[PDB]
Amino acid sequence: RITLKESGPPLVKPTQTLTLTCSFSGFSLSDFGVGVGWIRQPPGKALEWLAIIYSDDDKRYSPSLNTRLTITKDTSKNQVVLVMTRVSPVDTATYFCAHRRGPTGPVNAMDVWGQGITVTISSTSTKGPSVFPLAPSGTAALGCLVKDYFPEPVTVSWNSGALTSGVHTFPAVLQSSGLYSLSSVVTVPSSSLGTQTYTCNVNHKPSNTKVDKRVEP
Amino acid sequence: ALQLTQSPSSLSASVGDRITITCRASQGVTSALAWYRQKPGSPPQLLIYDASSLESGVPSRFSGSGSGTEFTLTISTLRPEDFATYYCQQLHFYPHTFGGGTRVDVRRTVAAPSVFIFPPSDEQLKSGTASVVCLLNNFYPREAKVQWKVDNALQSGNSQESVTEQDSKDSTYSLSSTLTLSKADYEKHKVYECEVTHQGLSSPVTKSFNRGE
Amino acid sequence: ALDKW
Repeated sequence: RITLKESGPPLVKPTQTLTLTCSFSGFSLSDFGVGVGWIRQPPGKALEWLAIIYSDDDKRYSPSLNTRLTITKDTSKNQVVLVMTRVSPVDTATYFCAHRRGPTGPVNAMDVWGQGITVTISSTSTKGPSVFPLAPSGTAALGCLVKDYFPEPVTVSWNSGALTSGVHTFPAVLQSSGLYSLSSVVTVPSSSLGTQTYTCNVNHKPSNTKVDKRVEP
Repeated sequence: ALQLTQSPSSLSASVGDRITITCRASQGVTSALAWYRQKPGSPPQLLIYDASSLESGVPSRFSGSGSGTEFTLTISTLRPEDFATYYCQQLHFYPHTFGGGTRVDVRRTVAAPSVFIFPPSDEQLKSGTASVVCLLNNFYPREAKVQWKVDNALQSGNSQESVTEQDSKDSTYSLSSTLTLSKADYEKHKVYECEVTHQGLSSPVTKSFNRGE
Repeated sequence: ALDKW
């Protein structure tokens, strides 16, 4: 049946242009009234309508982003392209392209969506993280601050995977510096503080950076 | 511009519950309203189109109704896979607006967060920056407020936070907030305070530490 | 602007 898939650069520089391509099958932009639209979603935010193009090259853009967007279609390749100019960190989001049925009611929706492509806007270069302790002093909490790395993702385990219960590895936040920062914590018996050892194992594959940080009071 | 308002923005429920959710439009959109369910990490999935038509392949428990400016999505009996975010979209006027979404999560008894504060490490201070973090562990509901204070001065614009997905086993959330200061500002002050507000707390709780002490 | 359909 119908399927769509977004492709393009996962990383883009502030000020630069973002070019995304929607390749589809199971239908064709020739068949009357058919549309292919673009919708974005900032991490944890709501869906935002961007633009849509139809079989007859008819076109519509979101008013607010109109002077920054350009949408085209190539019938020879069953692809729809979206070009967004002068991007900034706020454009960081997941971009989805979707299909809209043509006049056979059923036109009132976007029935099939692509998996979506994650795009991150940062002026940053690949960089390994610095790993700092979140020291503890009934239940006690302790952890590791995995700071200033790029790009996602990074992995964190405790005691080489032997420690899993009570672990909370938080979603990373993209700082204004363009570098990520994330924390991983684990809750344990205060009585265990003096005998058991706690070490977070950090791995940032992108930079081939591995760090083992032993944490204590 | 045409605004689409979804209510409630967040809602807690249990498996087997009957819930009804609404989407309001600032202007008449006839029957051009669609409903989507979105599970984390996955793209939105069409449930209802043309305001009341159940999309093929979509389970019978889902139903929609409305016209003009008022619309509703009802789930006769929610299932575990329904704990997600729902969005409505109107396709009558350009641009094709989406609502702000309704988050449906798993209900459990109110649980106050266990709070901990972490001073910056001496190792990090050499870098010229001091990160002090506050942890709110295993709480419910999700809404929580963290306020940072340094020598009783309310901090604003210099903190960031992130929250975990609701726990599969205990249905709680945890939150981490990081206050970032220059080393100079950190050595210049004494008390670092993390104040937490949450329904499970009769009164806000404050965890703190004195930089030298 | 009104939608196409």
